[PDB]
Amino acid sequence: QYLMEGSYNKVFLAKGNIPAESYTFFIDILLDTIRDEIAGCIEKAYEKILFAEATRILFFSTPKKMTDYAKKRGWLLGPNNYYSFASQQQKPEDSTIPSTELARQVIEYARQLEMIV
Amino acid sequence: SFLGPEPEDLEDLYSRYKKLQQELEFLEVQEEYIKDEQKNLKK
Amino acid sequence: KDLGLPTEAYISVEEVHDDGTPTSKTFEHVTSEIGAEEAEEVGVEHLLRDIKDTTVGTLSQRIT
Repeated sequence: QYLMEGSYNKVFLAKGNIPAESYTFFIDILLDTIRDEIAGCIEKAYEKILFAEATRILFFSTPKKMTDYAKKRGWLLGPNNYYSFASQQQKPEDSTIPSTELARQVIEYARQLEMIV
Repeated sequence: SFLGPEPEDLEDLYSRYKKLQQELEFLEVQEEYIKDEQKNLKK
Repeated sequence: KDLGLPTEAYISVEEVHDDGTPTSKTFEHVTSEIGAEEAEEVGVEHLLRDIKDTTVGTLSQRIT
């Protein structure tokens, strides 16, 4: 529920050590997962921001940690990263010059209309 | 529930249906013709 | 010679053409139209019920 919500600060791992019925070995691989999620969201989040502002929220603070997950993201180098990829995708709605695809369903609407009349 | 005349059901395929099919093919032809003709009256 | 009218109209022209060639006598084409007087129109319209370039009667007529 917390991960879905978008919280990475009331997520808990302490409540998974209350059972020690071999739930205790799953936490090991769920301290990976919390990290993964913060990192994806940050790709969407920034059109571009400073390296300094973004590392403290990753909870990375050593360049090695930055590199490791950066590969998965597609981000290039360690302190340097391109958060920008995800933001870039929104902008193409601006075009109008090529009509055929942009208008859409030009063939479809015409065909049915012709049958009806 | 189950259909009443099982001899009529087994027999019918060969009997009524086979014969009918020819009569139906004309009926199809009359359907396309009406359309063409309908569009022709419009001209 | 195209898909429309089978008629071309020409007027003789003399024009200088250069590529190593001298002045040529040629026929220069001028574009043609269709048109008729009332007598002609009457017989063709009653007789016609063909498909034409377009008749006009539907949207679908227009695609042809």
